[PDB]
Amino acid sequence: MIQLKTMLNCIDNSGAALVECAMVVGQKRHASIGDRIVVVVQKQRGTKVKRGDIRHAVVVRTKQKVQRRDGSVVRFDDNACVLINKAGDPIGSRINGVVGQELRKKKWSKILSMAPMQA
Amino acid sequence: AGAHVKYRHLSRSSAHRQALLRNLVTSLIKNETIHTTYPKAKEAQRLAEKLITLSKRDTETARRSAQGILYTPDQLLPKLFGEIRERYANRPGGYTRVLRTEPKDQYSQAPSAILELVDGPKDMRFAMTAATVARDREQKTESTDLTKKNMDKVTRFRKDGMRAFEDMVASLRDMKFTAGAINPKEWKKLDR
Amino acid sequence: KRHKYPTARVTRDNSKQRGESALRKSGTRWKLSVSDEPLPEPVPR
Amino acid sequence: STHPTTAIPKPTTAVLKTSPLAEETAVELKSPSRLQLKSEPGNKGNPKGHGDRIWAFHHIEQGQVIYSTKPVISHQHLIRQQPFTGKNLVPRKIRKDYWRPLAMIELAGKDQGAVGRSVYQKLREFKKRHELDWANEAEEGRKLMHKSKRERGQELNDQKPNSVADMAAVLAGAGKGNLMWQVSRLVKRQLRRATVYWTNEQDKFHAREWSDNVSHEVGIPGEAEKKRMPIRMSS
Amino acid sequence: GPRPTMSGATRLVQKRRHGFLSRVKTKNGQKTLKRRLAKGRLRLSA
Amino acid sequence: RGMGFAGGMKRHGFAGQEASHGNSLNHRTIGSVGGSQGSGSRVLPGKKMPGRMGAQQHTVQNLPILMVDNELGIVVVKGAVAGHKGAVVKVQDAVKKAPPPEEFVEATKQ
Amino acid sequence: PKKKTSHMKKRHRQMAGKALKDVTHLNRCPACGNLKRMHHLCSTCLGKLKGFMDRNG
RNA sequence: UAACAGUUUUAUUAACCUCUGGUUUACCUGUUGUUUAUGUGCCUU
RNA sequence: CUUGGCCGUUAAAUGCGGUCUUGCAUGAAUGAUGUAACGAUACAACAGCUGUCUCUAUGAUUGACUCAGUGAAAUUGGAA
RNA sequence: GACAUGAGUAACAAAAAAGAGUUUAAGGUACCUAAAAGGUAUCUUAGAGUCUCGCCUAAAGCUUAUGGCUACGUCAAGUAACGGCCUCUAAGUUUAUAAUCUGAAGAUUAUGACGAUGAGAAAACUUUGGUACCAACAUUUAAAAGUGAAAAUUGUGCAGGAAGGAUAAACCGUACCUAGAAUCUGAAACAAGUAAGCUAGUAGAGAAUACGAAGGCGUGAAUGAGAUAACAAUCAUAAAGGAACUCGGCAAACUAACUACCGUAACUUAGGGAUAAGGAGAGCUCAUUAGUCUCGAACGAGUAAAAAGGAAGAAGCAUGGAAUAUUGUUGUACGACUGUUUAAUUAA
RNA sequence: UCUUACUAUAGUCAGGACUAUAAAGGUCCGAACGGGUUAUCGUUGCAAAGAUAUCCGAAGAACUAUGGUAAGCGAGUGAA
Ligand SMILES: [K+]
Ligand SMILES: [K+]
Ligand SMILES: [K+]
Ligand SMILES: [K+]
Ligand SMILES: [K+]
Ligand SMILES: [K+]
Ligand SMILES: [K+]
Ligand SMILES: [K+]
Ligand SMILES: [Mg+2]
Ligand SMILES: [Mg+2]
Ligand SMILES: [Mg+2]
Ligand SMILES: [Mg+2]
Ligand SMILES: [Mg+2]
Ligand SMILES: [Mg+2]
Ligand SMILES: [Mg+2]
Ligand SMILES: [Mg+2]
Ligand SMILES: [Mg+2]
Ligand SMILES: [Mg+2]
Ligand SMILES: [Mg+2]
Ligand SMILES: [Mg+2]
Ligand SMILES: [Mg+2]
Ligand SMILES: [Mg+2]
Ligand SMILES: [Mg+2]
Ligand SMILES: [Mg+2]
Ligand SMILES: [Mg+2]
Ligand SMILES: [Mg+2]
Ligand SMILES: [Mg+2]
Ligand SMILES: [Mg+2]
Ligand SMILES: [Mg+2]
Ligand SMILES: [Mg+2]
Ligand SMILES: [Mg+2]
Ligand SMILES: [Mg+2]
Ligand SMILES: [Mg+2]
Ligand SMILES: [Mg+2]
Ligand SMILES: [Mg+2]
Ligand SMILES: [Mg+2]
Ligand SMILES: [Mg+2]
Ligand SMILES: [Mg+2]
Ligand SMILES: [Mg+2]
Ligand SMILES: [Mg+2]
Ligand SMILES: [Mg+2]
Ligand SMILES: [Mg+2]
Ligand SMILES: [Mg+2]
Ligand SMILES: [Mg+2]
Ligand SMILES: [Mg+2]
Ligand SMILES: [Mg+2]
Ligand SMILES: [Mg+2]
Ligand SMILES: [Zn+2]
Repeated sequence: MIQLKTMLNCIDNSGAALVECAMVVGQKRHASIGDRIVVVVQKQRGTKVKRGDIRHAVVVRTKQKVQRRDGSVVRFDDNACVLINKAGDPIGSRINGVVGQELRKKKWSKILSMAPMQA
Repeated sequence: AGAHVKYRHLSRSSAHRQALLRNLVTSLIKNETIHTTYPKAKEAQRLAEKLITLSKRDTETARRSAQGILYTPDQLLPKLFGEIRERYANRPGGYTRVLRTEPKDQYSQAPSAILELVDGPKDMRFAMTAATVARDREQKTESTDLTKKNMDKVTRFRKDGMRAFEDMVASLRDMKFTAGAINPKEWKKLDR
Repeated sequence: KRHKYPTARVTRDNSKQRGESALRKSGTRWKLSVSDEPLPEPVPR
Repeated sequence: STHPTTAIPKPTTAVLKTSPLAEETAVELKSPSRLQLKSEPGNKGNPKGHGDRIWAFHHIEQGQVIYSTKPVISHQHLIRQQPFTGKNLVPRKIRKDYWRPLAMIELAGKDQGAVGRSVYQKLREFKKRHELDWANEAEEGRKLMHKSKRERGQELNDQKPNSVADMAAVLAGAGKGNLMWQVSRLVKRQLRRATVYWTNEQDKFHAREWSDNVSHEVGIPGEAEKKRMPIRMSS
Repeated sequence: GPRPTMSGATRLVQKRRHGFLSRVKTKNGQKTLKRRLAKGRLRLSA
Repeated sequence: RGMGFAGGMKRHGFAGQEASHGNSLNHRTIGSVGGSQGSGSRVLPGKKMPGRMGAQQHTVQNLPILMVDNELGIVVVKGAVAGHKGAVVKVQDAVKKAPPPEEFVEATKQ
Repeated sequence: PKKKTSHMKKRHRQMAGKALKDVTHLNRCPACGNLKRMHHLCSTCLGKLKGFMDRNG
C-alpha cells in the first residue's frame, strides 16, 4: 500500500536508489503491486536519473500482504519499484531482485521479461 | 457499537470483579450458602460449578487451579477435595442453585437471590419442600404434582435420601412449624 | 556469629514486630519460654 | 507471621495453679538448665548488685505497667514495653504525677543477680503474651472481643491485675528455664526464697494464691522519703 | 474576588491590633471606644 | 445484523472532526445540522442523524448456486448474505436476470 | 426555558403514560399460604427455615 | 470429443467475516521486583 | 510599493539562510557591529518517531440510560 | 414576602473497592398463644464487632502546634521524661520622665519602662577578644564497630558574620481534631491550603522508583443496585505508510537511568562546547582467589562470608527482565549570562 | 494576620556529578520545597483561579516561620 510520501527502493539500473511517492496514477486507493505512481528521486547509485528528477514508477513488491485468487498471500520485507516513462517502457535494462507475480495480469510483460526471479 | 458483553461487569474494574467472585465462592464453600444480589449469584454460580469440577479431578493441575480461586486454601482445600468431592461424585453437573428472594436491602430494592449448594446442610429448597409436605400431612391435604417433583429432586442424589427428608418433616411437626398455615383450599376466598 | 564485619550476610528479619498487634490478637511472632503455659488469670478489680 | 494460642487446658511448671485452665502443676517439660541445678548462681557478667532487686511501676489511672531493673524508669521503657493499643491511648512521655511504684521484688541471695534477670525475663514475656494472644479474655472474664476497639484498647492498657498474677506465677516457678528453681540432683528440687514489697496491701490480692517462698512487706524503700505513705488494709 | 487572608492568622495579633489596651492608650483609640460605646456595642474591641 | 443506536460515523459515514488540533469535546460529533434563517430556521426533513441501525431487510442480487445437496439440505451460494447464523432468509430467482430454461421449470414441477 | 410550562402540558408529561403499574404476579406460599411473589421464596418461611436449620442439625 | 490453458479497470453504495489483517482487561505460556498464606527446609555424634 | 533582484533549501518557497551600489521611513552609549556560552523566547531545515493524518476500528473505567433514596439552578408577559 | 416554572430534571463520578456472617438497645409488623406476657421471624433508627479483599504508606499512620460554634472529671516544684508565669534583652513600641522643636493635635533626642521569633544555674537525684568567637561551609571528637544528633576542636572563603543579664515547692496550660473520611483557613461535611518530630522492612547512591509491617481508611443513604447504546472524559493497542495533519509536529510517540567503559566536531572570552555526537556493557549459573573473614589442624577446607573475577556456560521472542529519569542535530533573530515581572488571560 | 519592601530573631535544602579546594561556584543532573512553560479537562467547576500530564529553578539576587516598621491632599511599597 504505497501512498503519498512513501519511500521506495528502486531496483533497476536507471540511476535511482530511493524514491518518494508523490502521486497514485489512475486511482484514489493506495497503490499495490503493479500500480503506477509518480516518484521523486532522493538518492542515486554509483542518461541516469539525477536526484530530484520526477519519473513514473511501477510497484513491483510491497510490504503489505497481497491476497491472490487461490488464497495464496505474499509479503515482502520492503517496498520496491522500477522507473518507467509516460509511454510505459522501463527506463532501466536490468532488474536486480525478486518482483511480485501480480505484474503479469496488469499488462507488465516487459518488466517481467528481465525479472530474474518471480515470487 | 462493538461486540456484546461476554459476561456481567457489575460496574467494577477487572481486578475488583475477579476478587468479588473469588470471595462469593469462598463464602459459599465455607458457609454452604450465601444471600447476595441476583446478578452476583449468577456470575459466581458459573465459577462455583467450575471449581467443583476441579475437585473431581485427579491431576495436580486441578489442585493448583483450585488453590488459585479460594482466598484461604489451607483452610478450605481439604473441604473442597473432601466432603464436597464425595457429595457430587455421582451428579453430572448442576451443583449449585440460585433462588430469587425479596430485596435483601430495602433501601435500594435490588433483586436478590440465594446461591446455595444442592444436597447441602443448608439447602433451602429441601427444607421448603419438607415444610410443604409437613403442612400437607398435618392438614390432610394431597401434595401437588409440583411438590412430588421437588421431593424427588432433593432426595435423588442425597446420601441418606428419603430418610434424611422424612426426619426433616418429622422435626417440622414436633416443633409446630406449620402452625397458622393457611389451608390451600381457602386461598380462593382471601382478598388479602 | 561467625562473620562480624559490618557487611556480613544478613539473614535476620529486621522488622522485629512483623504482623504483630494487640488489638487484633495476632499472637507472638516467635515461640517464647512462657508460650506453652496458661496465662495466669487475676482477680478482677 | 504469628501464631496465637487457644484458651485450652495446659500444664504448668509452677508449683501452684496459675489459672483454672492449668491441668497439672510442677511438671518438668525440660531437663534442668545450666544454672537451674546450681546452689549459688552469681552475677558473672553483670554489674555489682544488678538482679538483686526488681521494680514494677504502674499508671495509677489507666493501669499500664512497666518493669525495670533500676529504681527508676526512663523513656526507653515506655517505647520498648508499651504496644500500640489505639489512638490517644499510648502516652507520648512518662508523667511524674501518674506513674508510681507498684511493687518491688527482692531475692534472698544478696549476690545471685542471675536469678533476678530471669524473673524479669519471664515477667516481660508474660506481659507481652497478655497484650498479645489474650485468648483467655476474649469470651470470658473481661470479654475483650465483645468490646469496641476503643474500649478493648483501654482494657488492654490495664495490665496491673495481670502483672500481679504474673508475679505469683513466675515466683512459683512458672516458665521454662526459670532460675527460681534449685535442683539438687544428688533428684529433689525446691524454690528460692523471695520478698515482695507492696505500696498497696490490697494490690497483692489480684493473685488468687501465692507461693510459700514469698514474703510480703508493706512499703517500698525510698517511698517514705518522698512523703508517699503506703496503703494498709488493716489500718 | 476575595482571598483567604485569615489563613495562618494568630490570636496574639488580634489583641495587639484590635485589643482594648490598643485603644484606651491612644488618642485615636478613645474615639472608637466612645463611638462604639455611644452606639451601645457590647464588644468594644476584639 | 442489528447494531443498536449508532452514531454518525457508523450510520452515515460521517468523517468526524480533528483529534488534537484544539478540538474541544467534538471528535465524533455530526457538526452543523443546517443553515440559519435563510434555510428555513429549522432542521430540514431527511437530515442524517444518529439513531438505531440494522435489523432491516437487505437483498443481495445475482448470487450463483455453487453446490446443491439434498441429503444435507444445503444450497451453497457465492458471496455473503445478510443477517446472523441461524436466521431465516428468502431465496428466489434473480429478478434482473432471464428466468431459468423452460425445460427446468417443467422438470422441477414434474 | 423561554416560557413557563403551563399546567396542561406539565400534567401531560407527569401522568399520561407514567402511572404506577400494579403488580399482578403474586401467588401464595406452599408452606404457610402467605402472599409471596411469583417465582420467589416466601420471606417469612425463608428466615424461619434459615433459623431452624441453624439450631438443630 | 475429452483433457489442459486463457477470458477488464476505476469510482461509489450497501451488506458480510470464508480469506488477509486489527482488536482481545474472567484464555494458555514465559518472566522481573516485592508482599502474604501453606508446605518444606543446614551440619554433626 | 512588494511575493524587491539573484543563489541555496522544497517535486512545487509570500517562508528560512546567503547576497545586492538593496534605505517611502538604518545608524553609532533612545549606543553601532560580529563571535563563545546560556534560553519552557521567536522562526526555519534534517534524521528518528509516532493514530497528527490517509482512515479509522476494537478494548477498559467513570459518566451518560433504567430502578430505589435525597433533591438544585439560570430562566419564565400569557400561550391551544 | 409567599408560591409556581425549569423538574422530580441536573447532581451525590479525588480512577482505593468492596463481599459474606454475627450481635446490642429501643421501637414497628406477622405468626405462635389468647392468663397477661414471652418466644420465633422480619423491618426501621442509632451502634458494635468477626473472616476475606483492596487503598494510603517520607501517608490517607503516630505524636504535637497555629487554630477551634467539636466536648468539658484534661490531675506536674524541677531534671531524667515540660511549657508558660518569672529574670535578660533584639527589631521595635511608649497618654512615663527631662530637654528641645512645634498653628493645636503633636514631633524629636536621651533615659526609663515594656517588648521573643532568641538567651536563662543545678539534677536519679537537684535547689579576656585568635589567650578569641559560636554566622556559613568543611573537618575531627563520647572508643568493640557503624550511623544520627548535641556540644566542642581545627581549618577555609569573603559577603567579615546579635544584645543584655548572668550563674519544701503557688498560679496557668494538659481533653479531642491535624484534614482521603465527621472538628483548622477557603461563605460549606469544598479533589485547594497550613508548622515541628517520628514515619517497619526489602531494594538502591538516594527522602528517587516498586512492593507495604503496624496503623488508618475504603465518607453522616452526602447514596445504593443494574445495564454496558450514541457521545464525552481519562486511557491501552494497532496492518501498510510515516507529518500526506495543521496557522504551527499542538498533542502523542521515539529517546531515557546507570558504569570509576570507549570515543567525541566546528567554534571559542581558552573556562568551555561536552553527559556533545556515536558506540559498549548489564540479569541467572559457574571456573578461578593475593589479602581480609570463618572452620579444622605452616597447611587444608569453605561464599550457609563481604568482595573480586573471566574470550566460561544455561534457558527464553526478549536478561537497562517490572516501575522510575521525554529525542538528536543544524542555520538565524532578540537579549551577554543566573535572575525579576501584570496574585487570578500577555514570563517575553 | 493578604500582598510589596525593609527589619530582628530562627529554621530548612535526599543523593549524585564536575571543578583549584575537605571547605572558595548567582556550577551541573535531580527529590523535598519553591515556581507556573505547554496542553487537555473544568466553566451554575471539587475550586469566585482547581485537576492531570508536561515543563523550570532547586548553595542562592534562595526558600520558609514568628514579630516589627512604612499606605490614602502630598502617594506607601514597587529587579517598574
Ligand atoms: K485584592
Ligand atoms: K479532548
Ligand atoms: K423554528
Ligand atoms: K476476518
Ligand atoms: K511549673
Ligand atoms: K504641635
Ligand atoms: K500505525
Ligand atoms: K463543558
Ligand atoms: Mg453503579
Ligand atoms: Mg492490576
Ligand atoms: Mg493527649
Ligand atoms: Mg500569615
Ligand atoms: Mg446481536
Ligand atoms: Mg479522524
Ligand atoms: Mg418559516
Ligand atoms: Mg471465523
Ligand atoms: Mg484465570
Ligand atoms: Mg544616542
Ligand atoms: Mg541594546
Ligand atoms: Mg431517580
Ligand atoms: Mg430536560
Ligand atoms: Mg436523563
Ligand atoms: Mg445523573
Ligand atoms: Mg424487634
Ligand atoms: Mg523588661
Ligand atoms: Mg520564646
Ligand atoms: Mg479536603
Ligand atoms: Mg490531603
Ligand atoms: Mg470546612
Ligand atoms: Mg516518593
Ligand atoms: Mg485520620
Ligand atoms: Mg463500603
Ligand atoms: Mg508496524
Ligand atoms: Mg503540509
Ligand atoms: Mg493541507
Ligand atoms: Mg510536543
Ligand atoms: Mg552477558
Ligand atoms: Mg533461543
Ligand atoms: Mg534573558
Ligand atoms: Mg533565566
Ligand atoms: Mg497574568
Ligand atoms: Mg504579615
Ligand atoms: Mg545552580
Ligand atoms: Mg536541576
Ligand atoms: Mg510570581
Ligand atoms: Mg501565565
Ligand atoms: Mg540550569
Ligand atoms: Zn411461607
